[PDB]
Amino acid sequence: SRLNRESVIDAALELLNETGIDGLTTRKLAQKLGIEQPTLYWHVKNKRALLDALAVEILARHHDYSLPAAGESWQSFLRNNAMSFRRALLRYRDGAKVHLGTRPDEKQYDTVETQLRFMTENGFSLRDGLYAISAVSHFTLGAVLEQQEHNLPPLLREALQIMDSDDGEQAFLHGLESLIRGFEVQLTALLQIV
Amino acid sequence: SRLNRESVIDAALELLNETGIDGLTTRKLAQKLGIEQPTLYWHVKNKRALLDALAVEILARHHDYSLPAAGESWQSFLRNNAMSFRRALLRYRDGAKVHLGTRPDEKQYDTVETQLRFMTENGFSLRDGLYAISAVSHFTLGAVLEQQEHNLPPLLREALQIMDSDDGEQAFLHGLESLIRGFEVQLTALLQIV
Repeated sequence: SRLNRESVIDAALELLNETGIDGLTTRKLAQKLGIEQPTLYWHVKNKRALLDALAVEILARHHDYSLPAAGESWQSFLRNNAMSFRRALLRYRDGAKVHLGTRPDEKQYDTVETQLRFMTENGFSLRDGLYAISAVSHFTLGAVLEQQEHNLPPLLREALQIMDSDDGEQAFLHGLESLIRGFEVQLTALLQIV
Repeated sequence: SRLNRESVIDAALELLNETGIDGLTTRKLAQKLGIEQPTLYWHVKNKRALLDALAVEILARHHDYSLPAAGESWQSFLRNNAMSFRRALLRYRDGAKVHLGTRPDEKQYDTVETQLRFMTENGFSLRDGLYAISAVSHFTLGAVLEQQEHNLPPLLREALQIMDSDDGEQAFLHGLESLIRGFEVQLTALLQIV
């Protein structure tokens, strides 16, 4: 009903959009829900617990492309996986920061495992496959963060105007392709001086 | 002497390491300096002003490879530039977060301009050159952030052990190379279906 995981999180995500990750207090959460702080405490011990639940919920609820489809190329996977992660992180104010601050839940563990098994199955060593998975996450996280926080040099007047027109998807997608291709030339490289 | 840009910043960076970007208050800064809050206020109007000064100072003081060397390849530049940015951001607790939250200073503007002029001079369109500069920054920022904030699946026991041994430099450098190579195949691509 009013106080159970379901509503507590719905209300939390909603509150998150209203005041950001910093303005988010168990105090104001209690008020939004319309209950006394100790009633809330019983269900949510503190902000850390709250954020932890929001992070996994943000992903589960919106990172629909967390795991690959049988018969899909690793390139398509990493690409689609990165887009879904970005969109998921962008759905909520400070989403990226909420993610960044949470220690990976076991839901994420079986997820990474699968993805990693996938990469290895594509001729990727555990090391390089993990590196790839990480480079993609790192780059996606950095892009979303930059995007969520946000006299003139001539060239920049032009460059800037390309950032000021689109919402940063193009630049991300382009960078994404360059990232993926870097892995391609690496995989196909084997024991060569590539 | 005690209250001037010099010391105020030295003390701020030092305080930053002690309590992070969140624990950093003008109140505790005043106390560290040994003065009354209004005395401080005269020199630093607020936390935002403080952070702004710390961001540029963090970069100027430690991002020694901000601009290219005459006769250097764009690959070498982006690589060295990314490493210097990462090291700079890692010098101080929450360095990446301090950077993320600051609107680019004009020092950064002439810097980006130059770098952008460099890329164009290497056959890079303003668009793609900016994309490259951004992908590198985005990825570097994401890596440092992940690094600054931080039952077991079989494969992950191995993968994890490669993260748990090194400090994340290898994974970054590897990802960096894959990023740069993606740009190479793009530049050399021209009007081709690459």
